[PDB]
Amino acid sequence: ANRTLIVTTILEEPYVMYRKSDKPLYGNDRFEGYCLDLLKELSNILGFIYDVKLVPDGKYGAQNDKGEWNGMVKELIDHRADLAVAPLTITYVREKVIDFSKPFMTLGISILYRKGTPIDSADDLAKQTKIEYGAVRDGSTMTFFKKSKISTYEKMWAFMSSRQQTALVRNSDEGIQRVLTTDYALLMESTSIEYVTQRNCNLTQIGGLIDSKGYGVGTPIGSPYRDKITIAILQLQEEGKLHMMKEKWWRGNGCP
Ligand SMILES: N[C@@H](CCC(=O)O)C(=O)O
Repeated sequence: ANRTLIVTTILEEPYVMYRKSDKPLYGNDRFEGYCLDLLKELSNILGFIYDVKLVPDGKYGAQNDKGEWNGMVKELIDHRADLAVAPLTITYVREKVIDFSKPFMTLGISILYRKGTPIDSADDLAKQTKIEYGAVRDGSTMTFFKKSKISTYEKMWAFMSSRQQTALVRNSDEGIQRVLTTDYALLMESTSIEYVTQRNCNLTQIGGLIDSKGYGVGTPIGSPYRDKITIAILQLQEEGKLHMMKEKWWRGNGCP
């Protein structure tokens, strides 16, 4: 039998979530969401079973001062996992160190805040001094600001970096709590904003999308699965299955 593939992933609504049950769940049965459905589809097409393992450090992945990576990216580089099936953003810096599939979903960074302010854009947000802002530590939004040569974004990075202890949150859930409970705006991917703002009517997107990019399945460089995965993703795309999966996990339809 084909060796069981090790899948690195991360908890993120509605991509990967704990299933609610009144009875014990083990292994993969503990999880549900868009990425679990994607895995079910991909594994059918490619002919494997798999073992879902949450990334031990709970990070997506970024490189430090010394050039060392962490998170799911590190798991792939170190061949601790065969695949990363998660909302893993396809970026230039990452693509140099792992092999991504073609994208299964598109998105862009935008702003999540409460309602009622005159802040209408990143420019507004960077200029004002009332509201703090940041991003998930060691994810692609953080790295976007870190690498930016756009003046407003350079300022925003200097600010986030200066206030890193507080401004850079552990995960999206903690960032949402910080938005709700303090004067803080979260720089968050638009698909995640879409999800949360249709469920919590106290939240809103501010401004438009600041960039445009995709989520892809990650594999270690040289993986024999990456191209097979790309082909499977395109099949699912063309068959309308990716669209259906998005409708299943995002619907409805929740706030004015
Ligand atoms: N999808 C991002 C994590 C979320 C974010 O950075 O806003 C990543 O792959 O690193």
